[PDB]
Amino acid sequence: SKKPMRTWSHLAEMRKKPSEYDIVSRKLHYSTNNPDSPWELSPDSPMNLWYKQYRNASPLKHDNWDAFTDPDQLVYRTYNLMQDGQESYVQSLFDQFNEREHDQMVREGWEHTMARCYSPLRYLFHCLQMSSAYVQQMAPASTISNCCILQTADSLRWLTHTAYRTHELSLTYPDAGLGEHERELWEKEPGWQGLRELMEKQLTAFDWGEAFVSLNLVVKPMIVESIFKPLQQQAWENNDTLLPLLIDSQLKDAERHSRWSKALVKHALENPDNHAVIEGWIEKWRPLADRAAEAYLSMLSSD
Amino acid sequence: SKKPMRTWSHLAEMRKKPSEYDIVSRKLHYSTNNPDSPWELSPDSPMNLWYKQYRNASPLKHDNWDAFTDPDQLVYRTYNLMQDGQESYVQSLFDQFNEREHDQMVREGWEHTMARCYSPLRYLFHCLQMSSAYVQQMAPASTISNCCILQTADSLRWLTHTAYRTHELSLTYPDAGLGEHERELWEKEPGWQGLRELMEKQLTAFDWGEAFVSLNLVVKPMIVESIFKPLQQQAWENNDTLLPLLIDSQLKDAERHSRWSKALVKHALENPDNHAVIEGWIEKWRPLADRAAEAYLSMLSSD
Amino acid sequence: AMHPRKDWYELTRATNWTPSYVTEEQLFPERMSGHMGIPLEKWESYDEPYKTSYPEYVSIQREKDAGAYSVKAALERAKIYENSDPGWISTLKSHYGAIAVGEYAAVTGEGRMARFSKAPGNRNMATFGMMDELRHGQLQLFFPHEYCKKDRQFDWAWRAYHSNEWAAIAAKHFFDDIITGRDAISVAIMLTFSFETGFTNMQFLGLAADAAEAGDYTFANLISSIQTDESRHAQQGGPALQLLIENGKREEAQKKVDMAIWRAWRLFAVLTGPVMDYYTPLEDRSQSFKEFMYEWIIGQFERSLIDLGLDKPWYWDLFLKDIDELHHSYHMGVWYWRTTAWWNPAAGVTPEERDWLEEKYPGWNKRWGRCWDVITENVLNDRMDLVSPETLPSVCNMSQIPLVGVPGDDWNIEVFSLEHNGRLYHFGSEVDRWVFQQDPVQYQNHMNIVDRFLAGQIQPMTLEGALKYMGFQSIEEMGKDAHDFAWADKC
Amino acid sequence: AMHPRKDWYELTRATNWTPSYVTEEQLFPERMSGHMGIPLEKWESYDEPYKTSYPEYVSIQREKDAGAYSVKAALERAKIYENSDPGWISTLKSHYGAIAVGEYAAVTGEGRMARFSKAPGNRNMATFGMMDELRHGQLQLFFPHEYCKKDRQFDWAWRAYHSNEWAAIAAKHFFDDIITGRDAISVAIMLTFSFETGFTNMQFLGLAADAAEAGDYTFANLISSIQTDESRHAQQGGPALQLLIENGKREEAQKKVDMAIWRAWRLFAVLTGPVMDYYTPLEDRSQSFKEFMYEWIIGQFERSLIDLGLDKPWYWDLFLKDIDELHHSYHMGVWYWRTTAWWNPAAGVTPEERDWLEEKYPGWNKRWGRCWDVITENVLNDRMDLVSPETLPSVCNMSQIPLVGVPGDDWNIEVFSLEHNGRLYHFGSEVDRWVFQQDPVQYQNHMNIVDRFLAGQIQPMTLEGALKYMGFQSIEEMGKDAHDFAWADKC
Amino acid sequence: AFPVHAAFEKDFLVQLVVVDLNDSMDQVAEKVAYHCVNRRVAPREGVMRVRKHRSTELFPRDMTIAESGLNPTEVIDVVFEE
Amino acid sequence: AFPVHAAFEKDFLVQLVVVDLNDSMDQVAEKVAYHCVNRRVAPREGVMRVRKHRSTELFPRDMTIAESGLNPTEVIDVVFEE
Amino acid sequence: TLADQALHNNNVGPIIRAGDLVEPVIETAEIDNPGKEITVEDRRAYVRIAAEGELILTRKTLEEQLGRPFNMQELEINLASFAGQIQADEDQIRFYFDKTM
Amino acid sequence: TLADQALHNNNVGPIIRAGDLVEPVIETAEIDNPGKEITVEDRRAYVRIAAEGELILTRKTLEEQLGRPFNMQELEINLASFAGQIQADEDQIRFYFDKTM
Ligand SMILES: [Fe+3]
Ligand SMILES: [Fe+3]
Ligand SMILES: [Fe+3]
Ligand SMILES: [Fe+3]
Repeated sequence: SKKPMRTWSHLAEMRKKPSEYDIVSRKLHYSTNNPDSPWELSPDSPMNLWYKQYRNASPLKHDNWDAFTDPDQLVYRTYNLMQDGQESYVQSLFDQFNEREHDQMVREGWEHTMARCYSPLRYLFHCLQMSSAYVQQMAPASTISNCCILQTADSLRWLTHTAYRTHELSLTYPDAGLGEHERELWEKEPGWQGLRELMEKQLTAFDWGEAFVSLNLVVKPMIVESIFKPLQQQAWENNDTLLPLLIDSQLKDAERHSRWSKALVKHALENPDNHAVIEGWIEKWRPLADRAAEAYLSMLSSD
Repeated sequence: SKKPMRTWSHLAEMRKKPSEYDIVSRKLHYSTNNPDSPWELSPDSPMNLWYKQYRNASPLKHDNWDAFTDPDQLVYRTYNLMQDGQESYVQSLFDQFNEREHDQMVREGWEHTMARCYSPLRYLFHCLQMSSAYVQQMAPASTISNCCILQTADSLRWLTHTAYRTHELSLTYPDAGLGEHERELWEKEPGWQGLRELMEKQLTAFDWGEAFVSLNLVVKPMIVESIFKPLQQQAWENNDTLLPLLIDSQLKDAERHSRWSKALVKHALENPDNHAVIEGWIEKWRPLADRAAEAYLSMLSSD
Repeated sequence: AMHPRKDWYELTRATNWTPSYVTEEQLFPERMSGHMGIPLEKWESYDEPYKTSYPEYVSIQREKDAGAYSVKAALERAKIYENSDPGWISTLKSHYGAIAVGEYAAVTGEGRMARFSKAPGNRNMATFGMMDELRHGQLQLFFPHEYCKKDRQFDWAWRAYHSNEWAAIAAKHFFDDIITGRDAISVAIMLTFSFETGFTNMQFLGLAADAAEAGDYTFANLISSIQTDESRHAQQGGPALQLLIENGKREEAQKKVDMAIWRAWRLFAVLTGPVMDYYTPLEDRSQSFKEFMYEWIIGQFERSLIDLGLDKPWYWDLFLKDIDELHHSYHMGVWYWRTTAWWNPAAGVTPEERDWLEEKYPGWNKRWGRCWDVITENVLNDRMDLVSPETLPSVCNMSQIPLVGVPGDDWNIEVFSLEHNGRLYHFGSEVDRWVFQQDPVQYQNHMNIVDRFLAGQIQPMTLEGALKYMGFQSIEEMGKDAHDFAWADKC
Repeated sequence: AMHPRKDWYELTRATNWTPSYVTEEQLFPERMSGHMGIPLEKWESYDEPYKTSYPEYVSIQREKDAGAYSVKAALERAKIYENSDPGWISTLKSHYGAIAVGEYAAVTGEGRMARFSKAPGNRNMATFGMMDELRHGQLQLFFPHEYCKKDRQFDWAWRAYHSNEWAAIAAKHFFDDIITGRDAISVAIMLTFSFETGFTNMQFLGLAADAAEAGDYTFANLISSIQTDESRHAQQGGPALQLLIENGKREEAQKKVDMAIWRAWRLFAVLTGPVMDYYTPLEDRSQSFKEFMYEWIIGQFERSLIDLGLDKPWYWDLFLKDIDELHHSYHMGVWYWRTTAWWNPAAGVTPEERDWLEEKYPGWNKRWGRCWDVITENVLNDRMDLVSPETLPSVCNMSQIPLVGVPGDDWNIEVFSLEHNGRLYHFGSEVDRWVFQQDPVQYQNHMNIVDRFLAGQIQPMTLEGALKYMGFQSIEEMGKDAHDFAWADKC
Repeated sequence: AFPVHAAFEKDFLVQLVVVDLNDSMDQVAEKVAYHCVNRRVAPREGVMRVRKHRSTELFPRDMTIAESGLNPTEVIDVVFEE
Repeated sequence: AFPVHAAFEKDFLVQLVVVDLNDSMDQVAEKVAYHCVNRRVAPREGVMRVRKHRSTELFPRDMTIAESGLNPTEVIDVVFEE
Repeated sequence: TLADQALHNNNVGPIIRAGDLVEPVIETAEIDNPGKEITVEDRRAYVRIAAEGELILTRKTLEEQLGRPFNMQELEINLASFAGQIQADEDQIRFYFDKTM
Repeated sequence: TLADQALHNNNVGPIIRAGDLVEPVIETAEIDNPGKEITVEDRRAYVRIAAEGELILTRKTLEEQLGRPFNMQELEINLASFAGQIQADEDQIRFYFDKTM
């Protein structure tokens, strides 16, 4: 015996009025209801075994993952409003700097530094896109997966920036291998080998907890501090005034990925056992990350 | 005896499907139907005398002013879509350059050049706003008045840019008279006196034709070539990298004002008598415009 | 970081200066500015209470139009046109016809202020005002345009203001008087304060209620969106009035408000009164016209007027009485002369309606009901010639509307006449005659349509020659009974 | 200047590389990737024919949602909830319940491809695909949320997929099989090609037609907007199929398509078939369910399948016959067992409807009509106990729906059974048994709800214990006759 | 041709009616009634009379418009004897 | 307790019916009819018989479910003698 | 009488057009003016919301009742009219009368 | 029979959801495929528009029939489905079949 409620039964028993974010984001993975079969299939179908092993048996544990909250509380609607304003701003920058013939005025040889150190970033960013999608599909709460979904889209955004600018730059500098030689560099250039070794290994860490820690607490902070910021400094010394503005827009996204990441860690550490699990994965990956940074930086500031 | 039409009777007798622009913009001044009383009042009420004298009796004459067409074909809806994208871009520039502490890094003393030569622009732009509104209300076709309306809004836009940046700059340089001394400079500084004398006289040219020619064919082209572009060059020499981008956005609007202006002149010159009328007003105003430019430029590049 | 608006707003309106190369009076001439000799420096204290700024404006107006157009698009197939009561369709026709090109005229009242007001904050708000009225003019051409292909009377959304049709001439006499025909400060007072905070709520919100009840959300959504711009640019008037009062001009302010309220009143009584109490289907009448007047004009607007320091107008008791009576007679006039309108008036007198009218207006049946009884019998007995007029109604020399009174069991009708400058003028109230006498140069040589008829300007000098004169080009364009008289089968 | 997309598009999908520090198979394991041994280099020729890119995507999706939400806002007061036929409200309840959280599950099929497809263009389109299904999941929680306060069965928009209610279990068995439970290439083929270009048009466009006729534009507008995303991300499947066929895998491709089409079919027959031919008011039935099948599945989808080089499925004649018959029996099942549903099934058998059914399906009255005759009499004679079941229907081991057949004058019903691995399974068609046999490890230890009932997992082991088991918490949540039997007054 | 404006007793408006220079008030009254009685005003017995608008004195029935001194476009009332 | 699944002649589905180990086919038939006749199936004269689903041979009426060798959850048809 | 009584009112507050701002604004008016009575008249296309003398809407409370990020200036997408004078800023809008009638 | 005939069709073209793109797209399909017959089935919530074998929509013609600036990619705001394979670029979209049935 009961009566209509103003919101979902799961949101009903809290004082506050449910927000847009609460209504459309919370507790949507039914695949976490039955520990013995995630999916409504044979309890040992292949995907059920996969989830039991790489989600349910993660040593990263919490009894209410669903209580996690995006500190930005983004939903699809507000992500697109925000990103249409930032991306419309970056495209207007592209258009105006092109009108001003920005690219011809960079310092002698800077096109070669771009072709070696910038344009092959499309491989790296695509790896971050693939990896974000993996954490999406494995995470044990829809509020966590939703942050990953947006992160996956931001990674494609950065990839797409890089593709557009590689092509555009080649129009002023058609003899630097721009848009022609990136796959080779990624595969064979020593400065790309630490990163590639890092990402190939990271993309085969299939535990949802280890995937999240290695991607969001080790790999992506290293890219901010060892790839984005030094590329801004190098552009400054070579009269590339577009690239620092572009990377500032990308850093906005990165800082958002870092914000939800730390909030998830804060949620995880309500369980005291989780602090040694997170830290050991950080110690495990940090050396691959550091090697990857050093090899890149040596390339970047080499002759 | 007749039957429904697919469009307004005035648009009906042309082959092409009426556009949004045609439907909502054309032939809307009923005040041009009765030459003896513009307005549905006593034929010699004061405003009827005003219009008979300053619109109907202009020596600038055409038998179908309403046939004029905005070469951009803007309507309210598409002006706002466009300007929300450009203005959202300029505000993002404001926000990011502020984050980077752009203003502290300008060359020594540049704040004084801004306080003398830039911030009092708010008076000049407001004069262009007032003057555009006058051409709006006097023009003998709604397609012409509509371009003026948008031009009036663009002038407020530039005024508002200038107010925001005057205030913002004063936050880094609080001892340069920024936001305090502009009215005095406008009234008393020799480099502002040519412009002010030009605008005060232009704002009392009450003939709709002379108002349009003096504002859009003499004053505004002078501001592009003698105020906007040299300020961009000066900012370049003083490590102000924001101001050239801002002025490029403003120049977009200016170039739009110039496009509809030339299209109106092309429409006007279908009447051969109109070529000596336009040119004599250009000769009449050009010397005030040139004096105004020279006095400003002397201020700008003076010590 | 971005700095909030309160920190840089004052610079956006720091634009007054002391002219030197022309005089102040050359720059702001009184006939266009209306500053009444108040010096420049006093206008700087003008403070618009409903602010906006250019980045916010284009962003939020973009979002207002996205919703208006999206809703119209999503509902194009809901067959409003075909399924609506024909009285509702006629409401749409008179609305768009009487208003679309009048909105576009309002751009010029706002441009008048944008150029000639000595108040800098007024000149900027007038600049958004210009933009707003452009919006409203374009919306209300775009929205009815669809319908041209169904019904030639929807052409009048564009055509009305280019015509000499009598209701178009009453619209233009009024808007040319209070919007396009006077100085900037008169516009501030007569248009933005008196008209835009008082009366337009009746047509853009009162009528929206009715539209919502009628299931016409395209239209209710549209006109309520429009009124959200009004709510902002109409707030240019209060601070001008306050400034006039503080500088010794209360009496001149009061007289302008008094005049504009009454001019607006007689026009709403002929357009909105019939719509609300007769054309709108009975079951969609959210409130009677009089109830909406008491809500919007007596309850909300008169109280705002009081709060700013003005007095009730001297004619306030005439006005109350008029709300009870006037539109019932204007509706009768418009319906008996329906062939001169570009919409199709509904009679609105089925027994069930007459019961409602009698409830909303006790004594209606012994008054207007007496006339409708004669009309209704003629219709039953198929005497259709007694249902169409063979002469012209006597037209007002102020508001350009017919001279009317209370018919039936306590017949009362009065004409207020005036000899002036060798001519005889007739007014439909004490107030109308008084408005004329406030500013005769504005009105004295204007000729209403009956004046024109009797002076030879309408050929032939016949009711048909007058119909052609008014711009009608086919029998289908002229107004007809909305239900083509099927209401009489209910009688 | 900006460079047009065709000049830089190829770089956005130049993202394949040769791994060195792990092997290709470690990076793309077959159980998650489904590449069938086809090397990396062959996948690079994958060319998505319906492209988009990140700047265009956020801009155009922003505009899609602005319209969806604006229309919903402008119509909140049109009293759809209160004025709609209760059969229409139940249509809304089953739709949002069966679909909202299934959309959110589809994010994971797209994420599966985004990470594990060896085709770079697939991985990028899957990334927009993820975004799209997020959109759809959030829209279809947001839109029904309004209604929680009116009606607890709208809670099932969120609750259904967390329940063991039998129709929720049939939804989850199906989506977990074709969306979340298989490798990336299986998703491409079973979800984006078979389900998303074929069947969802029935529910998001077929049903939109009905919604438009019903005057429910919020809902028609919403679901047709959703389908515009589908139209784009569903085009990930054709180029994978083409690649499989070119590299020797046509037979495996064909078998996956055959399976997914049939699984989708039996689920639409129980959800959409009843909605279209019974719940939707007679006057709003744009087309019969079968007519919509012939338009969307036979006319549009089967012809597309043919054009890509595949064969009609082997069971095509079983399928045609099923379209004539199956949903009529599923509707009867859902309605007789209405108390186990979270919506209120309409019987849909007034004489006037039965005439329509007989027109759309000649022979209906001598078949299903025979059962409805018994039901209808019981209702007239107020024998309500004969109108509620006291036992469980026998449930399928594939699709989790009851086993049915043609009743009445030419009774035909068949169960296809299978002993496997020491257990007895029952299937409602030849095809269902064949699907099971294509991949027994996927299904073999799954237990349907009747299996659970008989093994002790449902306590008490009574129809009431099963009702509680299925998640129902009050008598109001369980389904009832939509019109509470007032249809029998018309009989 | 003599244009007057006329208000008929129990009617709702004033109308333009074109009477003749030499009409008796009796004829004027018929011509106005034409546009009124049986259209918006119910017929009745009694003697229709003409008076200058709002005034208290009737014109004599035999009197002509020109005998009366009325000016063109002036307002008249048509009413029944008390 | 013996769960079978049963399809009643002219009915639209198969239902779970729990019969007894020692029931005659006659009783089994009554128990299935319970959930069918007068609910979705019109009563009729004749002798109700039980057969394994789709088969051509009826079980004898006296035969018990256990005598019959039926396994639990197997499908039966209930039908009328030709 | 009728006119008189209707004129002596001190009712102030927003008139909100049909849409997603109606309930949040009503709830905001209740929360932000504790111990005023909020009155509401519903005319389907718009809702007239009022209090005596003064009615405040804060941005913070309106964002919380609306359920999504909200800037005070956006209220004009749905503020179709209002009774009272208005004082508006980044943090709230206040509808108020100087006089007491 | 019924099924057979419905299957042997070569109909291609857009399915446009209710809204402001329906008539412009119909008119575009007529103009841009001269000497194809365009067929139209109107289901109120959507309109099914088709031609035999191939149906082209050019951006230029659609902008002209729509009456306002138009980019080809925006068609997906209103393209709810389509028959045929699709080939789309900045200048047009083409619906087409490889095979003839
Ligand atoms: Fe307006
Ligand atoms: Fe206005
Ligand atoms: Fe979806
Ligand atoms: Fe989908």
